[PDB]
Amino acid sequence: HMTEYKLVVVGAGCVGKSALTIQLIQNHFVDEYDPTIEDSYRKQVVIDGETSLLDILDTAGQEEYSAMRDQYMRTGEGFLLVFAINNTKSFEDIHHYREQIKRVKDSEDVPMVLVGNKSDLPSRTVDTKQAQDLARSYGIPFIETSAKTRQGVDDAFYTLVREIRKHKEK
Ligand SMILES: *CCC(=O)NCCCCNC(=O)O[C@H]1[C@@H](O)[C@H](n2cnc3c(=O)nc(N)[nH]c32)O[C@@H]1COP(=O)(O)OP(=O)(O)O
Repeated sequence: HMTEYKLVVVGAGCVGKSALTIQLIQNHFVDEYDPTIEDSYRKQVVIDGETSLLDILDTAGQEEYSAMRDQYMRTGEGFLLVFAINNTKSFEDIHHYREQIKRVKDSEDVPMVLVGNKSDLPSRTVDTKQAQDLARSYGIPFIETSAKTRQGVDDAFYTLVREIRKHKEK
């Protein structure tokens, strides 16, 4: 009838985790800190014919090694690993987030998608083939997004749902 999916968004400060969440759930964007994140946690949508409830867990505001972040990683069925294409440090941080999920889950088979956000901005510092190479070594897809123009937003979240379905189907 309906299927629920627990999706967790991780990544460094200001990469756009919350803006991506609000765009998906509310079809809304503002170029400032957006307090409507407090009301943006579930989207009901049909994906490939199936009525799906997407519950989005946003790690924004959590310390790097907090107990609530650990709970988020235990609960999540799939993870968006977000960096910003104009922030080199946020791309270098991706290894840490991947390792933290793998250790908390005690598994090497966790559904994940690598997301390069802020693709609408000029003067990038992270090149696509750098991210494509990383995603290949993880065995996961890579998707370029903009929370502002909505580029790739449905692609990123629905691709993660499809990865979860493949995992559940053995
Ligand atoms: C964030 C650090 C900083 O000082 N930025 C300078 C502006 C400060 C106020 N503006 C702001 O915080 O904007 C948000 C968001 O609107 C913007 N953002 C997010 N995604 C995109 C995008 O795809 N394209 C463009 N042009 N802007 C985008 O970045 C900041 C932070 O976004 P967030 O979701 O709050 O970040 P977090 O990962 O949840 O911490």
